[PDB]
Amino acid sequence: NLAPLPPHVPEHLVFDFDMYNPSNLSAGVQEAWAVLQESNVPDLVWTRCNGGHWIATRGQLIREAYEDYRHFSSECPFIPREAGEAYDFIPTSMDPPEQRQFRALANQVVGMPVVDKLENRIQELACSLIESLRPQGQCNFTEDYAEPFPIRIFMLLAGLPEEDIPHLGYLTDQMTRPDGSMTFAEAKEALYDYLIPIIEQRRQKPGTDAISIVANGQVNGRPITSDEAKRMCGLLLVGGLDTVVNFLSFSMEFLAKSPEHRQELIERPERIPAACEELLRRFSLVADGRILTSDYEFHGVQLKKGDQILLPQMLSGLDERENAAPMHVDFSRQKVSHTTFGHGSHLCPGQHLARREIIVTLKEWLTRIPDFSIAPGAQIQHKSGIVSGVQALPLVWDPATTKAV
Ligand code: HEM
Ligand SMILES: CC1(C)[C@@H]2CC[C@@]1(C)C(=O)C2
Ligand SMILES: [K+]
Ligand SMILES: [K+]
Repeated sequence: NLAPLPPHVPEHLVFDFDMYNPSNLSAGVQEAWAVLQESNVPDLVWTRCNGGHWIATRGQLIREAYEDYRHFSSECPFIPREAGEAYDFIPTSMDPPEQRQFRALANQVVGMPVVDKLENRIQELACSLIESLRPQGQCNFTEDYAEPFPIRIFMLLAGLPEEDIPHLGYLTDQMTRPDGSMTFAEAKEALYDYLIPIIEQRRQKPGTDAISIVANGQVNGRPITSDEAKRMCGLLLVGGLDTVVNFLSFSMEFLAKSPEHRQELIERPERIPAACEELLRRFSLVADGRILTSDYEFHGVQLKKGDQILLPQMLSGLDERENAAPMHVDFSRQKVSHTTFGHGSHLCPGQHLARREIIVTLKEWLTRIPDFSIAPGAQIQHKSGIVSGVQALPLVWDPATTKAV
């Protein structure tokens, strides 16, 4: 459904892209977003979908906008406006200078010290999961590996019972790829409602887990509050449950379709980190945005105070003006340009955990199950949203071609 074009928005710039159901979805979700970068399309368009908002279609604009928090505020970062307005997660709903004291804390609970401490656990789980599936000669990758591998590590990191995963994952899905069953507002409130007693408990009896660290944390050297803690913990939950999960599925689908790429990594495993970066570019999956703080002309376009602008992190790296042949996966790409983990002061702090989980997955899978394919006839469907994803991924393989390692 199309919202009436506001008086200030030039009609020639109208491109009715729907970020939650793009027209060319069947071609692939990155492919469907890439329609915004065909030859006839401007750098900055207005869609009347989802309440009406701007979309920057090119990496140069996306980067510039994320650097300029003065004009492009985090305070309303989701589309539609209702979701953006209800979105009060910490730190991402705050701009500098206010954001900063909270980000230091959030950066602590997922940073490299934490990851290295988890390295053994991550290793064991991946190998455990994969070795289980190996003689079976088949799996649904989304539920057999893509979900349980990162989620179990996160739940472990957070100190939360795995029993809760189906609920918490439903809530997170609705915030990024809504069913229609919940508003972002509703799902956010439910996640907050879950966390409240848990935070009170961790404050009374301080522990070593991510939630204890936040809940007992200090900001600017002063006591974080219960409300502040809730707002920060909920966001970590979203990060921990709905990013790597989805990226893993884009990567494995591709690897399942590309024997030559799998061979590359089988023969020269030392390339796996590079392959990781390139997959992060090619199958980049996040797209949120900002809200105009005041009337502002940006690349010859008059933006009005209150306007929302989608600034798709996904698109920077698929921009042919950043990467030649951007839809080709080249593990030896010399300059792998992307903004997959964001750009500007909100740049992802969990990226180290993401890379670790990615590289470990690539390394343990190809070592044990080097030869696999998509189940015959399966027509893989993607889903689009704040964070895009893969609906289902049935893999098959011959057990006789595997290695117990
Ligand atoms: C492939 C995996 C991931 C991708 C592609 C990704 C992407 C992003 C992007 C694009 C942003 C910026 C959002 C904005 O500017 O509005 C962001 C921020 C953030 N991410 Fe990641 N993320 C991933 C994994 C994770 C994980 C595993 C965690 C935590 C366990 C996490 C936690 C966070 C947090 C807390 C922020 C907010 C930082 C701030 O606002 O200062 N992310 N991420
Ligand atoms: C857009 C994000 C990936 C980033 C971390 C989780 C997420 C959904 C947010 O709300 C901020
Ligand atoms: K107009
Ligand atoms: K808000």
